[PDB]
Amino acid sequence: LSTASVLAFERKLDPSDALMSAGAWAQRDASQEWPAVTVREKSQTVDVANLPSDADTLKVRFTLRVLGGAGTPSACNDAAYRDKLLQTVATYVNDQGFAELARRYAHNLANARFLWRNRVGAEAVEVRINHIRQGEVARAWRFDALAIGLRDFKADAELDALAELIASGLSGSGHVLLEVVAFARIGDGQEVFPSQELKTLYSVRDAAAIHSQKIGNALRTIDTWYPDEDGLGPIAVEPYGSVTSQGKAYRQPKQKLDFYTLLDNWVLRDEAPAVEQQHYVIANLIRGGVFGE
Amino acid sequence: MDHYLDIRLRPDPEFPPAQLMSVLFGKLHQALVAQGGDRIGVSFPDLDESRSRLGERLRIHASADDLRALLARPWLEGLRDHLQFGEPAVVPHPTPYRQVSRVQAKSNPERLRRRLMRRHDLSEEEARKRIPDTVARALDLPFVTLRSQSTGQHFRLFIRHGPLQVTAEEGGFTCYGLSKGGFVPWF
Repeated sequence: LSTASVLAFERKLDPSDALMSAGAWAQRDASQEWPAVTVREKSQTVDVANLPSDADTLKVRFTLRVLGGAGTPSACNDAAYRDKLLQTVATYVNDQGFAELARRYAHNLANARFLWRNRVGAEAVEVRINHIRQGEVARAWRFDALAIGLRDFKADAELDALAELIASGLSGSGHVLLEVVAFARIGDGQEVFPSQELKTLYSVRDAAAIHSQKIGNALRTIDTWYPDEDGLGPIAVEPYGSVTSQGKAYRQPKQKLDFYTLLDNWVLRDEAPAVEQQHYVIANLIRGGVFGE
Repeated sequence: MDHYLDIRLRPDPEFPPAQLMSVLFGKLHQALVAQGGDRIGVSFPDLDESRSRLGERLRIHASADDLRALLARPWLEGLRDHLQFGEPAVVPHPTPYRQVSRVQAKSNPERLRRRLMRRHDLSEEEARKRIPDTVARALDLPFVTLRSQSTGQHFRLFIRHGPLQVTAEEGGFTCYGLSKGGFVPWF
């Protein structure tokens, strides 16, 4: 009848941190053991991240574990609100799978948005994707990131086969684990852009890295279902969808397109939004967070 | 002047005003800095000093061949997927006073000014009395940031241009080649 005061949603599509390492282009065959990128100083004391000057290619590697079971909250007070929420997702999943969502998730691995300030200014970016059922690779992939459009989404039989894998993970059909490896020609000794500590740089084994949540922000720019305008490209799926760099928000509570307003209609008030608007509702349950009163 | 150009940078997260798209506005002139080319007329067509940004598009004033086919340097990258792209056209047929672009106008002299204050065989107690800090004073130079070895984010800039002529011709060459005095496109 009403939302519970506690709604904690365990997130899905959990990324890791991304190690960075240099290396020469066309050395992708023996590209396993590279020297990484440290964090040095220059003088007034700042912390910069640069390649070794003999190399031209940044190597970025993280892992991604698709969990699935996106309907069940981890913490919920009332069971009748909990059950009908599970009934509402079961209405969604039976009508259509996670394929249209995951095909938009299948892009963000291919055209490497997780290269945030590293893709802009590059000239050749190649992303490896491997499915590892065991320690061995059970399924491999190979994708250009510049040919696949950063602002425009298009389908491919290689992408759709990869989309069905992430759809199989989100629907709970099995286990999906991914090894994303990104080679990018930036140039000799150039400035790569790691994540900015609150000013040092986030390094782990004295090897500069990107935050895990700063990668997961790049893996969820799926919301093209704006109130205002799709001309600026996709934006990360968030309740009260807002961009810090553009400064303005979208999806106001005065508008009837708010995620909380949609969820109260789509679950409590039994008022279904559009099918194009249903994809925005589910893609915040994969995000997770404290919802409810 | 002879062939005025434009470059549209589309809106996105990575091109906001913080450091992914702030610093690529007065220091990203690699076509006049590193990528190849030194003899163009800098004329930004978005000279609006209210927001402190003297250029909105990638406005460049070149010749007819330099705008049609002689402007293929690496100073126009990033607009393949992270923005839009432009092309060349004709020069200003009317009298446009677009003699203002990214040029060598800026007031950051405090980066190395101790030799003009206290590095003249004296001590360091004259860094503002003998030679003051009046040139190393940041002001309202309407111009996009720079991404050199002065900060991890963007920086300050300025517009080293002035008036523009009435005919079609590339003006004078400043540090940025800002084509001031030549009748470039007004906007």
